[PDB]
Amino acid sequence: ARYFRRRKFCRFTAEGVQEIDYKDIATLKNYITESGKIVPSRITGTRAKYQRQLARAIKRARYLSLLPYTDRHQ
Amino acid sequence: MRHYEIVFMVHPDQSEQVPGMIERYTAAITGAEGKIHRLEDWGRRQLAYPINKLHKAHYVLMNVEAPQEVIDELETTFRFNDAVIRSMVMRTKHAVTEASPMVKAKDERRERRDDFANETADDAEAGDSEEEEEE
Amino acid sequence: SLSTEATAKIVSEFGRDANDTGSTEVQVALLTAQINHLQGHFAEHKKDHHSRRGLLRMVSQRRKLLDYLKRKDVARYTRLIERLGLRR
Amino acid sequence: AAERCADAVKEYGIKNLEVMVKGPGPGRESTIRALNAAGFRITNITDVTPIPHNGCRPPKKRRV
Amino acid sequence: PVIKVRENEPFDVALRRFKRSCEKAGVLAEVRRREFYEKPTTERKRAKASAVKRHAKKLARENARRTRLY
RNA sequence: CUUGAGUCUCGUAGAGGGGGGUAGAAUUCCAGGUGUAGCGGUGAAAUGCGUAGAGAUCUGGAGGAAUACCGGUGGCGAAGGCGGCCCCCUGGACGAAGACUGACGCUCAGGUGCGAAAGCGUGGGGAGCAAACAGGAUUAGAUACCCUGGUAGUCCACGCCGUAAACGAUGUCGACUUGGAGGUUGUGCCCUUGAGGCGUGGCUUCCGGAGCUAACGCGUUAAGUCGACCGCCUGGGGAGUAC
Repeated sequence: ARYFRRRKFCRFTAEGVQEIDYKDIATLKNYITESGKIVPSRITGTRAKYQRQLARAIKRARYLSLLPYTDRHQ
Repeated sequence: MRHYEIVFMVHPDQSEQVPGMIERYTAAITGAEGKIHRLEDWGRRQLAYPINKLHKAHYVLMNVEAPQEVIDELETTFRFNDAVIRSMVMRTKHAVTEASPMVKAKDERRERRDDFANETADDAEAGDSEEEEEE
Repeated sequence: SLSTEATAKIVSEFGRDANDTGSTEVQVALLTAQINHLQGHFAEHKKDHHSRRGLLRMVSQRRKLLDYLKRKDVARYTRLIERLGLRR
Repeated sequence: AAERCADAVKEYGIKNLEVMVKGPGPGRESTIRALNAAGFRITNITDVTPIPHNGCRPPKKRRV
Repeated sequence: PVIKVRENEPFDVALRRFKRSCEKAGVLAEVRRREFYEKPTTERKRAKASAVKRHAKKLARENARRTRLY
């Protein structure tokens, strides 16, 4: 019609722009295997821009010791 | 100016000190005419992996606005200092920082992730301040 | 590129009171202030070749707009060169 | 190999085990199967295999 | 792997290929060769070829329908 | 005069460049604990390492290169080229609207400039790999393949000849000429209500039509229709050599 403008949330797996980055830990861990490493864009369905941006946020997090760098001994 | 998302964490046994470190830096930033967008302390946390023989550390998020010289001046202190275990500074020129989008990230932590525990009160208590009341 | 608040100052002084953007004197003054800023950068950064390419684009470009200006108003061109300190 | 080894530790009165698995060879899972059939209880079959994060250059073997 | 987080007792149905994060089948690409630095242009940029194989199958259903292959 | 070309504010994506720091996994080495006879290697083997306690295994330190997964037909780049993370300096492109100058354009002999690579000088560095070199094997030889070691080198800093299958084997810029299916990034409109519908620019990739090409094949990113300017070719060998 005219200016109601996107109430719904269901689309792409990334309809909101994920504007919390490396601080929402539970959002990150959805994209991390049990062996502690990032999964690919084809499996998660994240749009490619967001996916490159999520990878950066995961690496940021790993160096901050929020996320397992690897599962080694953990 | 420029906006800096500073995260740093401090080794447990000197952590009991830490509002005194924050009180030193925040006056060092605002005395250089910066502004503190926010100080959220994240508390004591259990590391993802040990960092040089240590299993837990206490995490502090400062969001500074400041000129380039000032962040540089903080890093030289952080470098020569036993107390900091590891430190990170992110970004530079986003005005998105000013409107404080981690006001929510602090609240989201409080509602579910961060809860009552003994270690994060131990870290708070050094700076205990009674300089308010009218005379 | 040059600082936004400095840029406001450059346009103000080498443009007319209409505050042009495109006028030839103003473009040459903007390039010049950027060449002088960059000339401080390539003191320390001797081996930066990919940014040096952009330098040679600014210098070449200025050189062309100077040709243009001298084909038009020779009074304005002789004035501009000395007010911005160009050559010897 | 596993059953022979199982004899050597009988002198230590061991009954329960955890096992670390290490490398790309064959025998990798088949050795575990021999340990459980030795009468040992196995707690985790933790594969540990050591993986460079890109790291040092491999030899280039089988060459042309 | 057999997997160490499934639940800890020996249950022998678990097929190790149908239980691998990554191990073997790419992971030891880094042993007994260095994949010569842009050898991958001819090893790995046969992505077009395997995307073609999927296109070919997706075509081949349709040509069999109009030709009546049975 | 303003469509060309240039210019301003607001924004966006990216391994574009340079300088500094920093983190984990791993090969190695030294140190120490446990522990016993092979370990390592291949087609099989031997040289090697091992009963002076190896290999494996636990701890701690040292060092140097690379920087898993993410990574994709992906992306950026004048090209060669560039993938951890963090900051500092900085280049270029693209958009959306407004405005501004007014042909400032295109091409380029000579010319100056910019290198993958190995090579190269002087200084540092040396963990892995590894020409030369050695030893073992196969062979009728076997200066080779394969295996055990290993030097220069690769790595940094600064300087030198500028080579390449330096490529799309396709010179630049510009106009024009049916589409489909996909990547990717800005962006106008939608109860934005089906990882959905309509609108517009940027690059990018597989397919194919008219046409062209000897043919393969190209095909709106041309090898189609043309414009401008530059390079270059004139049978094979000899020769990209001699002087």
